[PDB]
Amino acid sequence: GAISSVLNDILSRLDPPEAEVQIDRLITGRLQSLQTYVTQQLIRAAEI
Amino acid sequence: DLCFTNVYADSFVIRGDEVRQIAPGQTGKIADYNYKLPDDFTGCVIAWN
Repeated sequence: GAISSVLNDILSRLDPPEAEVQIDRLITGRLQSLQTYVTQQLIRAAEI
Repeated sequence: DLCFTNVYADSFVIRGDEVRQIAPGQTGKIADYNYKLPDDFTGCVIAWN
């Protein structure tokens, strides 16, 4: 949902108040990606 | 209904179009070189003509 998936580009494009919102969007997305990966790895490791 | 450790009252005078610059994370002559409010500023801004 952010304006870009590149983080330096958001930082160099937007002012800090709005860059904070965009970076929070990226942080939520990437943190969810890690949580999904770790949960899936835990289940697969139980199978192994 | 609130208590505070301390209150700082900052007073100055600026023209009309720079009052919008008294806000967190602003850009402009005031918010850049005169009086910058922090991004997480907690408090009240009072002005009058």
